[PDB]
Amino acid sequence: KVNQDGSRVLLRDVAKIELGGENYDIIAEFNGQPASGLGIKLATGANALD
Amino acid sequence: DVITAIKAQNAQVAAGQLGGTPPVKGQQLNASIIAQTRLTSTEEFGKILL
Repeated sequence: KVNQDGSRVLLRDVAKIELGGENYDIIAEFNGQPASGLGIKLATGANALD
Repeated sequence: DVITAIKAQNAQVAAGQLGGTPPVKGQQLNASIIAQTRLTSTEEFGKILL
């Protein structure tokens, strides 16, 4: 907005502009410690071993 | 005027959970909000503020 006294209301003054994630639904830790990872799955037919 | 009402009046909206996405310390109830959902009858349809 641009209030009557002509100041400025910008996001900073209403929204805490951070930088988090898409979801806060998956929380993972390795050995009780904070971590991420990827559940790499085997495509049909291909060799697990390869 | 009729069309553009059977739209608004009969639709399916969104509304997050209660916790889920990042909550506050020590919260306890997470539930799911259920806002506007489609009419299901000639009754409910008969009544539309035009």
